[PDB]
Amino acid sequence: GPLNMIQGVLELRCRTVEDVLTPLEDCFMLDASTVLDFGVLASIMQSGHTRIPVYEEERSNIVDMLYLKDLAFVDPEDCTPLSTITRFYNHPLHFVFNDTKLDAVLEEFKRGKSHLAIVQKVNNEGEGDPFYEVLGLVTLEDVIEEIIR
Amino acid sequence: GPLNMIQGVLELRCRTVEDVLTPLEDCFMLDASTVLDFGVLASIMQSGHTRIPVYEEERSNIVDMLYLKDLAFVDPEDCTPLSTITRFYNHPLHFVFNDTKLDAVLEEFKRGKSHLAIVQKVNNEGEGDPFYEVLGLVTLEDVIEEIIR
Amino acid sequence: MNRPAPVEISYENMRFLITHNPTNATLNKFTEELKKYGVTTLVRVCDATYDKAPVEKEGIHVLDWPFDDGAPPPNQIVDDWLNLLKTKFREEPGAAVAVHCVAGLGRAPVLVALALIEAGMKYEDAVQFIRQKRRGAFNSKQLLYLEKYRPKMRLR
Amino acid sequence: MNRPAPVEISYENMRFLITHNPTNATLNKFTEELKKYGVTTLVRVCDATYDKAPVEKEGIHVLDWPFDDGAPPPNQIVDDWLNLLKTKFREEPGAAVAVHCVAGLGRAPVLVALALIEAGMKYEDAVQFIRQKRRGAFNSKQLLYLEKYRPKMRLR
Repeated sequence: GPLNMIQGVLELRCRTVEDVLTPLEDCFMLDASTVLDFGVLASIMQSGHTRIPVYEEERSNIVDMLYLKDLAFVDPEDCTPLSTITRFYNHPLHFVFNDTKLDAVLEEFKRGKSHLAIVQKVNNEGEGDPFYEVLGLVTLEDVIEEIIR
Repeated sequence: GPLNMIQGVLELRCRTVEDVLTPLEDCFMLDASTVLDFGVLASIMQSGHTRIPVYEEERSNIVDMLYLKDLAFVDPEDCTPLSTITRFYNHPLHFVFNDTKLDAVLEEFKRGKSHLAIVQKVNNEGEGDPFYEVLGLVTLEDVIEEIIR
Repeated sequence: MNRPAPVEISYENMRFLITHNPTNATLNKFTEELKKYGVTTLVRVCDATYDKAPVEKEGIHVLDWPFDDGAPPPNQIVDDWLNLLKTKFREEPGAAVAVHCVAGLGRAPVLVALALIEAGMKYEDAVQFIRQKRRGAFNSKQLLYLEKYRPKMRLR
Repeated sequence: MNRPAPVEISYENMRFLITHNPTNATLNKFTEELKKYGVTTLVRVCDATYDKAPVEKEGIHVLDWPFDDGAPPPNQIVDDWLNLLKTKFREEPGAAVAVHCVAGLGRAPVLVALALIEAGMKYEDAVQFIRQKRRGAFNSKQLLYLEKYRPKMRLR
C-alpha cells in the first residue's frame, strides 16, 4: 500500500507524460460549434470533468478550454454556442512535451498552469516541415493516480 | 520534493482525519430549502466542488449530498428547490470518525465510498446522552494534498 | 442521519436491537429494519417524534418509557424492563426486543447492558460488547450506574 | 495554437525573429509581437493565410518567398535572403528580421541558421542554438543542406 505509493513518487522522475496520457480519441472533447443546449450541458455535467478541451474542425486542433465556472449564467434554452463562451474567459492552454518527466509536470501544475496538460511530440517522419503532434492529454488527476495506485 | 512526498505517505498512518479536516463553518454547504435559480446554480458552478453537502435547518445536520451530475436537466428558470433534486438521486453519506488514520480513509475512498467524508467525534462532555458531533468535512482531495505537499 | 445502524446483541439465547429514533418521513425503513431482525417489541426511552401506530399495525408492541437525557434508569423503568423481557421471551422464544433513544447511544444501551449483567455477564464485558459494535455508547453517569448495579439474577 | 512563441536570435550584431503563421483572427497580437521585438522585415516562406497589409501599414516590409514544405531553400531564395539582410541592416542597424513558416520549425529556421553560418558560426553550433530555444526545429533534408552548405562569408 504505502510501499507501492513510495515507489509511485520514485517513479515520477523516470516515468514520462507519454506513459500516462490519454490518447485524443478517448478524451472528453467539445467542438467549438457545439451549442450549449440542455442535452450538451447535461453531457458536460455528467462527464465528471471540470476542465474540457475545445477544438475547431479536428480534435488535434485544440483552441480553448471550457471550465465549469464558465457555465455560470448560460441559459440552456436560448442557445449559446460554446465558441462565444470561450471568448468570455481567458483560460490559457497548457502544452507539454511527451518526454517530460512526471515530477516536472506535477510541479508545472503546482506553479499555476492548467490542470489539464495537452501532450505534443516532435514529428520528423514524413516529408514536410517538423510539426508538434498532439498525442493526447494528461491531468493533475492522472499524475496523482500514479502515486495512489 | 519527492522526499517530502515520501514522508507524506508515511504520515498517513499516524495523521488523523481530525488533523486535516475543514471545520463546518468554512465548508461549502447548501440548505435543503435552497432553490436552484440562476444565482444558486452559478454559485455551485463557481464553487469548484463537484460534491456538496446538503443540510436541513442547521449545518451540522447533513441530510444528502448534491453531485454535479444531479444538475443535469434542471431548468434554472422554473425554480426547482434542492430538496426535490436530492430525492431524485441516491448518494449515500460517508461518515468517518475523527480518530481515523488517513490511510484508512484513503482506502475507504478507494473502496467506493463518497469522496466527501464527513467527520464525527463521540461527545461525552455535557449532561445528556453521548452523541456523534459533526466537526466538519475531509475529502479525497484533502488527503492527496497531504502527500503532494 | 449520522445515527448508527440497528445493532443486534444476542447473549444467552435472548436477543436485542439497539436502534435510533426515526422520523415519520423515515419510518417504514425503520419498521422494515425491525421485522428483518424479527422484533416483537419496541421500547422508546426518549420522547415521541413519530406515530407508533404504523409500527404497531405491523404487529410490534411499542412501549413509551421515557426518562431523563443521560440519566440512569429510574427504578420503575428497570423493574418494568426486566418484567417485559420475561413476558416477551415467554411470548416468542428467540424474538428480539428493540430499544431506542435518540440515537442508541445512551439510555437504550444501558437497559440492554443491565439485562446482560442480570443474565450473568460481568459488567466490564457487557460495556465492551456494546461499545465494540456501537462506538462511544455510555456516558459517565450511566457507566457509574452500571458499575454500582448488582444483579440478583431475575431472568428465568 | 500550439505554435511556439516568437524566438529572438541575435548573433554578431544582427537580430532575427522566428515566428509562426498567424491567422487574420489572431493577427494584431502577431503584429504587436513584431514591433515589440522591433522588426522592420517579415519573410513568409509558407503560403499566405493572412492579409499582409495590416502588417505592412504598421510599417513592416512583408515578403512572400514560399518554397516547398520541408525543402532546402532553392538557390534564388537564399540569394535574395542574404541580399535582403544586407539592405535591411543598412536600413536600421540593430533591427530584427522576422521569418515564418507554419510554425517556425522548418524552413524559416533554415534561413536563419544559414545566415548564422555565413556570418561565421560553425554549423553544429548554429543548429544547437536554434534547437535550444525552438525544440525539434530542422528535419533530415534541411540538416543535410545545412551540413553540405559552404559560406563564402557574404555579409559585410
